[PDB]
Amino acid sequence: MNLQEYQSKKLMSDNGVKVQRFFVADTANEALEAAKRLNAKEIVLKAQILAGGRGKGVFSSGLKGGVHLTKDPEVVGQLAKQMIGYNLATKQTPKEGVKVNKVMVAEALDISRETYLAILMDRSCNGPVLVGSPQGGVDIEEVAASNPELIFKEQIDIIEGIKDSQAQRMAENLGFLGPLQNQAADQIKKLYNLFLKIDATQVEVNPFGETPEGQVVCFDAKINFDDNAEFRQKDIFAMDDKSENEPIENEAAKYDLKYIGLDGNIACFVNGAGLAMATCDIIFLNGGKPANFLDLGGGVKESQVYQAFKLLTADPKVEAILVNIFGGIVNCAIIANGITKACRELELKVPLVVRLEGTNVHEAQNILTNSGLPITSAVDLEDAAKKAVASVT
Amino acid sequence: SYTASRKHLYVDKNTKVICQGFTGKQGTFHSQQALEYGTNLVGGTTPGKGGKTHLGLPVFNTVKEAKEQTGATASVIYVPPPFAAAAINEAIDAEVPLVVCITEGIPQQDMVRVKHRLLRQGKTRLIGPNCPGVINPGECKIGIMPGHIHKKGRIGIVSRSGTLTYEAVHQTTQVGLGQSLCVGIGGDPFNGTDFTDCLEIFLNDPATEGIILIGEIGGNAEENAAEFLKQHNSGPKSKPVVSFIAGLTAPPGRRMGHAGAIIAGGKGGAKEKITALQSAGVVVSMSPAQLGTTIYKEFEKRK
Ligand SMILES: CC(C)(COP(=O)(O)OP(=O)(O)OC[C@H]1O[C@@H](n2cnc3c(N)ncnc32)[C@H](O)[C@@H]1OP(=O)(O)O)[C@@H](O)C(=O)NCCC(=O)NCCS
Repeated sequence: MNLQEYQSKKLMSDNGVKVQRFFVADTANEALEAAKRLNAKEIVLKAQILAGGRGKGVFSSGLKGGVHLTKDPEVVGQLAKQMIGYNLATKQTPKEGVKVNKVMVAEALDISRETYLAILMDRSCNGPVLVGSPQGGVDIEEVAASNPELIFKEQIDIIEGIKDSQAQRMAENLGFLGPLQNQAADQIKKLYNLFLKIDATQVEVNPFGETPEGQVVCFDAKINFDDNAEFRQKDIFAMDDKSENEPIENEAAKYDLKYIGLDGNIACFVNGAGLAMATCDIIFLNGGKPANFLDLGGGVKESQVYQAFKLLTADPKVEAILVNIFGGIVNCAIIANGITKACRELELKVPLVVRLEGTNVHEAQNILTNSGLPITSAVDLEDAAKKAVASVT
Repeated sequence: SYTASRKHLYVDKNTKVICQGFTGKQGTFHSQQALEYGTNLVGGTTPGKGGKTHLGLPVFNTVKEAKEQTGATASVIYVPPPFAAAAINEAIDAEVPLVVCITEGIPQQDMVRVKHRLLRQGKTRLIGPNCPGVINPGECKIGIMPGHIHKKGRIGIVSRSGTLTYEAVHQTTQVGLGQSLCVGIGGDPFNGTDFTDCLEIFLNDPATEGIILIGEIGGNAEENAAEFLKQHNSGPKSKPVVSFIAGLTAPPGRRMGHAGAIIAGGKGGAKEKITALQSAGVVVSMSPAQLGTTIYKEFEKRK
């Protein structure tokens, strides 16, 4: 799941969480009118792309900076005209950049205090946990390194729900004072309820702070979603932005195949997540670089094999393919048949190293043998990895 | 205490099993395979389908009725993700000794709620979800694993990975060691059984003379396992433990297939798990293809 800045903040504001008032514009004129409607003393214009570093990015129009500040609505429209339709290149994008179709026109807010606040499921404590620090605007992982005494945790009981004492105590530990502490405690409760409602794995607000005018605001936030809960989060998952994803990963998502593109030249699809991780491991240990991670699940069907091959063609770095299949009550001869079928029909001539363990192996070896295709049948996983590495440069 | 239900992990020829999601596609197929293997499958449940027979076995509307009419001691769940957590809860409510949930795709929040109930009782032991199951070779098979690569023997196997299990099983069969008990705990971040739960059983089991522990990135179950081994597998009759941890080359911030297999915030790395286990006296196999030969070296070194 990937949400734009305006998508996540809309999701937060709809659930009582305080964020900057904002509009989203498709055109320069929409941005102009949105700027007027805000009635804000200062406006911030933000290009909407998923990658970071927008502030120091450059547009293909020549405009420097994807984040601009102004008190003039007309300037907002002018700058938006130099953003929308163009590509935004940052230090976290390809040099070509990413096409900007929408901009955010938000009320610019000053920040007096910056804190860190995160809500996630604690695998060890079996339930939601509040993670906070008075040191905000910083990668929290570094704070844990230098100053572990500044990381505060609150274990939440999922049935009991978040307690007022818990929300208040965290707000105090974050450094909020007086009415700002009460306002922060309330927002924490709203953030917790949002966390549960949208089936998030984590809701991370950074910075979680306050304006000089004395209001607690979630200035920036990141939301990670539980993929298992898509069936009951249809509206949210429909907002998914795949424009900054690896194209092969996107096509794999269509066929429900777990693909993660890598840096190597040895492609491999494997039934099972652990076995696939182990395959990448043992390929590396024998001096090779895996081109990808590809899990088909324990129940490996023939069509999944075909789609996998279809995916691996889109990767030009692929010089060899390691096929390792153990398990799933679809016999090996059927798998082997689907392998030969995909090889001829997809016009593939990279060498295959295939290890099949199950039933009808001898028949599978036969189907592989008389296929007249560059297919090597390995006996074990180490043998397969070595023969795959030997197949490439 | 929930730790009291650990003994229910050890299925045998006296284990009687019902199937929740009995009339479903996968529920039917693996029930047929269970009957082939010799597993005492005695019936199953499907809400609204009670009063019928399926595969020559009675179908019930509820777990409680299924348990009372069959005397079942174990339940296996092939219920779709939107309703699987409720199926687990019904099984816990009926106080079924052992519950094996196969279902992949249960919302993590659902399982957090399930675990809340699970940890506050001691009658029901849960394996899974997103797990292959458990097998006592030649005696009882509950789950997905192929039972013909198995061989009744001396090595206890516990794994967060189903397909890596099949590697460890096949290798231990090849070198003639065989398996005493094999447990797949699944690849979900919130489950009913971890490594230490099985290690407890393995250590107390006379039939178990060696242990293969298969882990991967994400969570701290491997680290907890290492701590448990330092305290409980330290003489005078300590059993050899061989391990393999997948994901040495896994990238950070990505869910590597399994929902629980992810490196986030610098935690969950494979190298730290390897280090922790080695410090606990575990022989960590660098290669997944050498689990059998490695545990063989340790086993014969037991003079
Ligand atoms: C659980 C799973 C196997 C079910 O898939 P399925 O068999 O194709 O699903 P079906 O719809 O055909 O059958 C499910 C049945 O459960 C029934 N069911 C629903 N809720 C139920 C409940 N609370 N109790 C019992 N049965 C229930 C349904 O009615 C259905 O039966 P019906 O068609 O006769 O009415 C699937 O979702 C899954 O998780 N597969 C992957 C498993 C996996 O990867 N495991 C990892 C092992 S390493």
